[PDB]
Amino acid sequence: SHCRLDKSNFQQPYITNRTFMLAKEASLADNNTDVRLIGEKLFHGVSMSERCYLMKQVLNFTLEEVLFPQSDRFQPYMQEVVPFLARLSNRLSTCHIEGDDLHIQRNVQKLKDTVKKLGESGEIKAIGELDLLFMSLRNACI
Amino acid sequence: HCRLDKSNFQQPYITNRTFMLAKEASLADNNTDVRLIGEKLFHGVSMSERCYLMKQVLNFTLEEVLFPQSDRFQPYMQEVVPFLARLSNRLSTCHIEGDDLHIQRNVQKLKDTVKKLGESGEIKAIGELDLLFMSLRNACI
Repeated sequence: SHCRLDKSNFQQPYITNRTFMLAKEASLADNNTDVRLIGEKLFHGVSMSERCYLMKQVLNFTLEEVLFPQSDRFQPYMQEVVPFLARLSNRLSTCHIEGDDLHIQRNVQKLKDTVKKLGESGEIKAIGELDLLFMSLRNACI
Repeated sequence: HCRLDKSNFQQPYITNRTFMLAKEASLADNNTDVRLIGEKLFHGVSMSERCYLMKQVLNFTLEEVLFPQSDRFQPYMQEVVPFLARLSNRLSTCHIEGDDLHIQRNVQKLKDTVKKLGESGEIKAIGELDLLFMSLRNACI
């Protein structure tokens, strides 16, 4: 199936506010001012029709290796945002692209590598960038 | 430098109305069409430059989009614009250290997209006012 998310997923003020507030709080705990996770490099070579699928991979990675491990932290917003993002992941579940995703895998791997290079603060940074994740999912999938 | 007091964003009513205004305008905008506010807007922009970046976007949107559409999208527009104008007023002349070229270039892209699309460009911009509001908050508080 084609990866996509109705725009209504990103137009509700309550959860959108919680998401941005969680990002702000985490960013205040992130001192890595030299690294950006969601940016040009992540999308390099990815065509518009594959962006949502790319974001699906970034989302699932962020859920499994960042948000879940940090799920009991950044209370109480974390506990409201995680279920929201997980539902989006579930909606995208198993959707795919009809083309080769080798370039997408490489771009995601670099993001994963960057988070590990940063260690714990890598996870903190990812949470601090939930605002960019939110906007990237919306922009690539609606 | 650019910054805004937390109090300025502790407005649940206006937040909800901003999202309603964005939803309404979004109805007339093709969702799968090009976007305006996103990661690309922040390309090469440090965290300390974000509020200044959003200030540019906020002012462009107010003067080139909202004011011109100030009589449409009632009754949402009539409440949101005054609020956004106040914030613009608060950010008066606040700026950054040296060389904002990368910032202006990123903003130029958003501006070109809106202008090339004419009226539809304005509608698209209003449809993304929710992202503008949230981005401004996180970049300036």
